[PDB]
Amino acid sequence: TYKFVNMREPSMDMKSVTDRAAQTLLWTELVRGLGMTLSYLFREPATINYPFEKGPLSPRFRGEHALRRYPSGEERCIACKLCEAVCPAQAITIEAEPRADGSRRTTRYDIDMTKCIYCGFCQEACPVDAIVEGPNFEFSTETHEELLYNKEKLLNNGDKWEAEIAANIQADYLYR
Amino acid sequence: ELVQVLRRGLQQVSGHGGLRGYLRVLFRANDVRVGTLVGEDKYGNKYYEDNKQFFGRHRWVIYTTEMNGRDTFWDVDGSMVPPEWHRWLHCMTDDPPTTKPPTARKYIWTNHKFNVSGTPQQYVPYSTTRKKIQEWVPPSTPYK
Amino acid sequence: KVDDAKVSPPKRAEMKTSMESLIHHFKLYTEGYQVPPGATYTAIEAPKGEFGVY
Amino acid sequence: TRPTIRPRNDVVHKQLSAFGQYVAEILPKYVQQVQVSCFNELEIFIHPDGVIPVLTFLRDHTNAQFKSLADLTAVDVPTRQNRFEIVYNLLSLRFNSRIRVKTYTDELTPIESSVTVYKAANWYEREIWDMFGVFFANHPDLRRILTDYGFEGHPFRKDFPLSGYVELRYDDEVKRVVAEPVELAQEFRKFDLNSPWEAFPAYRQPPE
Amino acid sequence: GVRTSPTGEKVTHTGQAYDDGDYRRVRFSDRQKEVNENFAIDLIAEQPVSEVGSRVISCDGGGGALGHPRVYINLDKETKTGTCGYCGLQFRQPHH
Amino acid sequence: QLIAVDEKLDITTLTGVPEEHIKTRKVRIFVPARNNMQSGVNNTKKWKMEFDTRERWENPLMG
Amino acid sequence: GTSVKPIFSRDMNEAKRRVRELYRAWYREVPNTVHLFQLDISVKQGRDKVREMFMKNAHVTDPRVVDLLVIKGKMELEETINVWKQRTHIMRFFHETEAPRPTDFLSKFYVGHDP
Amino acid sequence: SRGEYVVAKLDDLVNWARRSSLWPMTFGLACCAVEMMHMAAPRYDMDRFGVVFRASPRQSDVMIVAGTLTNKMAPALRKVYDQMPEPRYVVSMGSCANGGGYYHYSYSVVRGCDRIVPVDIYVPGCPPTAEALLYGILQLQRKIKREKRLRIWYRR
Amino acid sequence: LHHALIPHGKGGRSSVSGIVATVFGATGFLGRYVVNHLGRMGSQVIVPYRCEPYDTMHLRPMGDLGQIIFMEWNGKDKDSIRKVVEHSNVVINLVGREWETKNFDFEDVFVKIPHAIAQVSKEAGVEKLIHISHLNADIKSPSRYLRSKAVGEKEVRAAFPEATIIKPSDIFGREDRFLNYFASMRWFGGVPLISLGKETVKQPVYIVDVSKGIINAIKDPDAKGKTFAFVGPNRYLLFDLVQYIFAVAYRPFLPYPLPHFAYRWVGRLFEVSPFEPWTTRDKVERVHMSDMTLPHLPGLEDLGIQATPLELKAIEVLRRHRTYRWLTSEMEDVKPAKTVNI
Ligand SMILES: CCCCCCCCCCCCCCCCC[C@@H](O)O[C@H](CO[C@H](O)CCCCCCCCCCCCCCC)COP(=O)(O)OCC[N+](C)(C)C
Ligand SMILES: CCCCCCCC/C=C\CCCCCCCC(=O)O[C@H](COC(=O)CCCCCCC/C=C/CCCCCCCC)COP(=O)(O)OCCN
Ligand SMILES: NC(=O)C1=CN([C@@H]2O[C@H](COP(=O)(O)OP(=O)(O)OC[C@H]3O[C@@H](n4cnc5c(N)ncnc54)[C@H](OP(=O)(O)O)[C@@H]3O)[C@@H](O)[C@H]2O)C=CC1
Ligand SMILES: CCCCCCCCCCC1=C(C)C(=O)C(OC)=C(OC)C1=O
Ligand code: SF4
Ligand code: SF4
Ligand code: SF4
Ligand SMILES: [Zn+2]
Repeated sequence: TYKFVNMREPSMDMKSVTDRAAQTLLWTELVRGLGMTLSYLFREPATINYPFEKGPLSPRFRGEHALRRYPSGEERCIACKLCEAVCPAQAITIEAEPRADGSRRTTRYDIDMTKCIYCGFCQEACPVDAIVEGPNFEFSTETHEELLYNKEKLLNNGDKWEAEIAANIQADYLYR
Repeated sequence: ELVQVLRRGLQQVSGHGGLRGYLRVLFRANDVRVGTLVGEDKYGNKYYEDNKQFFGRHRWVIYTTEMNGRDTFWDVDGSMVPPEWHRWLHCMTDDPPTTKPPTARKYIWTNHKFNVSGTPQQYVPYSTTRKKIQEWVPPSTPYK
Repeated sequence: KVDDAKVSPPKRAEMKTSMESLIHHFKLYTEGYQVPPGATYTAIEAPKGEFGVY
Repeated sequence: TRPTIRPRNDVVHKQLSAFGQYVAEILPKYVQQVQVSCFNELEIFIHPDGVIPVLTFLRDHTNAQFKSLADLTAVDVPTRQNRFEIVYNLLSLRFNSRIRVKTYTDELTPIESSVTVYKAANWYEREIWDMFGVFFANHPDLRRILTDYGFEGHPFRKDFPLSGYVELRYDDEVKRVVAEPVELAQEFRKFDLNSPWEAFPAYRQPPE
Repeated sequence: GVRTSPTGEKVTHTGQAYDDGDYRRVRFSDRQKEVNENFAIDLIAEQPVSEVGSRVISCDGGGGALGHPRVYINLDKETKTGTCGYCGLQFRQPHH
Repeated sequence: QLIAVDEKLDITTLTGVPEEHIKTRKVRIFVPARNNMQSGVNNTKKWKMEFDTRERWENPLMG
Repeated sequence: GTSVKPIFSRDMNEAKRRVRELYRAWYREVPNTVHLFQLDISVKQGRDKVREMFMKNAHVTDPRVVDLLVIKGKMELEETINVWKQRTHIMRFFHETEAPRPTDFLSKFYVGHDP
Repeated sequence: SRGEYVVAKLDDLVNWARRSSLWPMTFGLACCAVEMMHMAAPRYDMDRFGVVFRASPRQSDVMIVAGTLTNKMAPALRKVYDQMPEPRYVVSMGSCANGGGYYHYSYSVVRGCDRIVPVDIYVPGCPPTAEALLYGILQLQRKIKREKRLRIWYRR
Repeated sequence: LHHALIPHGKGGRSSVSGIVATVFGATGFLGRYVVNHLGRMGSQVIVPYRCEPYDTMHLRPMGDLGQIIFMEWNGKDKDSIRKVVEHSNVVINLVGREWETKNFDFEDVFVKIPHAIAQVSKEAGVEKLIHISHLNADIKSPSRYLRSKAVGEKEVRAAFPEATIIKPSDIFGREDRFLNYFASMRWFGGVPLISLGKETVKQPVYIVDVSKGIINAIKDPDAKGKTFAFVGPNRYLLFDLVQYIFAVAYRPFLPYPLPHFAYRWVGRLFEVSPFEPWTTRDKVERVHMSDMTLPHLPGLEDLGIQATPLELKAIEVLRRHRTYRWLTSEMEDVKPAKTVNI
């Protein structure tokens, strides 16, 4: 089923011909466009007052990365390297070894934020909810080197954003 | 209805603590609306709400004039919002951290820090692994 | 998603409870699923025209 | 079967097999093979000399009317003596059908240009020449389409490295962008992902 | 459990610190070194051992689906406690 | 009609490979050995071409 | 008979003729390229570089390979005449930001492990 | 001294004028530029900050690199950066611009625009949201506010 | 050799050369070329800067990530020098003005600053020190610039006995004050030359040659305590050199003689500019002295460098000074100048 977009003919009676001549000579449709813009002039603008007001986000929002902890303070990461294997951009670099108490923990965990595509595949692949994409998006830097995160930086991000991260995970985990 | 809107403007002038507060908020936020106070930060940021505004303008923050180490009377940024009020302000939830406080943990930062790029506190990356190849140390004593 | 855990990953609650779900999550996020040999040309009416993948 | 399995369509399968037999009967000089896949896609493997005739017959015949050239591309299989596999995908609006035609070539044997059959082929052929190195004879304007000016080699060949051989940077001594041999601060990490257990018995090959 | 190297550089939880003769220290001049102060090994050492009256215990990290895959730990050895390979919590049968 | 060239095939000048990467390099042609950790033999079917291993070093930043 | 389809040339003589035509075209082009691109090199340097590029492939004996080389050279010349190339693409033939890599055994031994 | 005070005030005036009138070039490459369009859209309205797009490099102050820089494109980007009168600034936006991103290991992609032009601000994201790019613009404004050209000239 | 400082790689941008260098005066003419050559092979370069950071931006794309580190320094404060030379095995000194400011005279920038840098480098354990002097440096010179240069190299050799002193002669390049100076002198109609420039001989040297010589001196083990003279392959009478400069720029050459006192008065008149002077009395002095001949000193050829003639690189500097009508003229058009070569 289909319809035609430009297959209408104009009536050739004196009424319609005179109306079209008046349209040509007195510019009625141009005045209609002016009226449309004038109508938009008196409407309330859609602008928000950033940075004092912010656009709405969701619990699923994928922002800055963070490494999380158990409530005891122990790191959730077990150096399984699933996030490294799944990363479409090869942004994750991991090295591991047994800890002094024999625990499976990372020694190196770097994420190249200038390689990252922010897809969220790493937190899907993680089996212990260790690495997440946090709610933060305002972390622009002045040098390239500041965007090459190591384990300490990501652990600090987790320690700093855990209050919001846990709430977002609590709000979203029943869909996952 | 003109007198009504003019009286509303006078009310906005008077509800900011007089003329000086009106000018302070006008030159600090380019906005002079008055809303219901929701809460205040330990750093001094105040959060206001007005459900009669359209989505996006119904929640806003008046930033503090002095965070951790810098003066933020003019130099403010969105990185000054702590995570709980960050979740409230971005409409990820409908509940302020006053009525719904976050879960307390012993490893969570008690003091929020803003974006420290361009400052001596900026993050400098480094390799966190140990040396891999160990070199042979020659003896310190003569051999003859 | 298709109820076939050899193509689609199981739910995170199942992966943390069942051995098969954990094995399939691990193998789907490390190796991925194998696709049987063959070639296809698939096209859709994308907003800009016919968009196709060979 | 049921819910998780893709349903079959035997009607389209029989129709495509019949039309493949039809085409093979009409052009025995070039048609070497005909195939219909499980998801009802008809493929015709031809001799390289028959590119212009067969395609023309598929475009102009009353019972074929494959008026649209959807896509033309190449596949590189280094294990074959004829390295490059030239693939034409055609759409017929009159019969609401799709067909595929496949031929072969090596590095030094040109393939006849198809622009006189389908104008849409023009850029497509250029792209093949740019990406695989297949020369098309009698192409009205054959040159690189996708690569940089002066680029050496054909990147879509399997033996071409992923990051290439040269990279670009601005140099202040000469005040210009220059090309230098590639050096990577982090090398691309090769992953061995294939399982050592066979997945699909239906495709098992004779043990030779 | 942070610790300072003989030069004043903080030693991270991975035990990494530049030698006195390493030039890379110049990357921290006029700037700082990012070290996380919450050493997970000490924090997990501070956790008390859980007494349980069964030979086999179950651990999932707490929170149900928000923890780790559920594992079962054998407690037949009275010499040492049973540790979770995921979260590091320790369990033990009553003795003494 | 054909031209009947009588020389061995050589396409080196047409591939854009630098000279250093043609003459110096050594390729290994081999059927990969079975991974001793597993019993499957599906990775021992085809032949593989690989190049000789060159120098890898540590990046001064990020190691 | 090896059953080989030609590209342009039946045998080697026509291949050398096509090579000579392309060389004439490049030799004519060089001064115009030096003028238009505002190059700091001389015309003699450009013609020497063209000669070096032609002599790089002097060992080829297959007429089809020579034919394809002439096709690629024609593509390069057409790119240069229409000013599709920029000054950077033109001067990439000269490698001025690259240090001279030594060829003797001892210098290679000193710098690293590459043969 | 009086001269130090005068040069400080003049620095303040010039820095305020330069950061309060930022005119980026009409320049975008890929998906990231779409988010740039959303930063000029009515919801965010970058024009309200004094930020106006202008097509000519001669009449532009900022270069926002929004998209993947390829080898074929690098000389053009360098050319239109050089034709920008000074003082000029460069904002790198998105993963491809910052370090190559999803195409870092490609044979035809420049691994970060800082190999071609100096960069003042790096905005992470694939793509960064319009709010993220606005935050980067305000950070660049602060960085301009920190400039001390006339003080440095006076102390010479 | 401290394993982290062992060369690795192919010698490119991402390679490791084993050089950690602090380049004082890296934001100037020679400094940018030196930093570029250090960063090409993968060195760690420390840039001490006193200017506004906007003036260092062009040095950023010259190295891989983390390979160039910018730090503030003060010439009169030894703590800044120590901070910027703590971890370097090479210290290059390129500090110097062609005029005197109200805070730094020639003794401040050619004697005091080099001496403080050298002493701090010696106490910090720095292995190599490259110091730049002038070929015409002379204790009994009519130029204060050169007297200060001679005193400064004496003090530098005193403080750092193993230092390498490099004495170039009127470096010419894209951002020089040698070819651009004479080319810009076209704005005053006629070209004033003392004695018509017939009693002055110049031996200018290319900028890339000087930078490559510095790099090779860093990498050469026998050049520890030597003194080098970096000169070009040809010697020109000043009149012929300026005539050739105007010929390459396609500008009408109108030379006239000016008395020495009148030209000194003109230089003093131009010295009053609070900004960078157009010319100075010291500049007028230095332009009209014949370049010294020091055959006893090693040159660029001792560092494996063939000096580039002026006739090969003059167009890349002087094409900017042409009108639209002559922009596309070739390099071999303009009749190489006559040389007084022994
Ligand atoms: C007379 C003709 C010749 C001269 C032409 C010039 C005419 C006069 C120029 C008028 C100057 C007015 C500019 C002052 C406006 C600044 C407002 C205030 O905001 O500035 C703050 C601080 O002020 C600045 O630091 C200094 C600006 C003024 C400089 C000092 C005055 C110097 C006047 C000297 C005049 C001499 C002219 C030349 C004579 C020949 C910085 O705040 P800012 O971060 O932005 O805003 C944050 C945005 N938020 C609020 C939305 C979050
Ligand atoms: C009893 C004897 C009295 C004497 C006779 C007097 C009677 C006169 C009656 C006729 C008067 C007509 C006046 C109009 C003059 C030109 C109008 C016209 O016909 O031109 C239009 C075109 O005019 C336009 O469309 C204008 C385009 C640009 C529009 C710009 C903005 C529109 C104006 C906004 C409001 C204008 C306000 C004007 C007053 C300002 C205050 C001074 C024709 O163009 P087309 O439709 O393409 O057809 C051509 C082929 N047949
Ligand atoms: N130019 C030539 O023809 C040859 C050069 N000379 C010598 O070669 C050296 C470098 O040459 P060139 O690059 O042309 O000189 P430049 O004038 O171009 O560079 C001067 C450098 O020294 C710094 N500098 C100057 N004064 C001070 C100061 N008081 N405190 C801190 N830093 C200062 C400048 O920093 P800032 O940008 O902040 O001002 C700048 O980085 C110089 O020592 C020069 O004397 C040797 C023979 C001639
Ligand atoms: C004034 C209205 C806002 C205009 C924003 C100009 C953005 C300039 C980027 C150029 C560009 C344009 C114009 C554009 O239309 C487009 O879509 C195909 C792009 O790809 C994302 C672009 O990069
Ligand atoms: S978000 Fe995607 S690209 Fe980024 S680190 Fe995770 S898996 Fe890699
Ligand atoms: S973050 Fe998660 S997926 Fe990645 S290594 Fe750690 S435990 Fe494994
Ligand atoms: S960073 Fe991501 S969104 Fe931006 S241009 Fe690259 S691929 Fe597109
Ligand atoms: Zn557990």
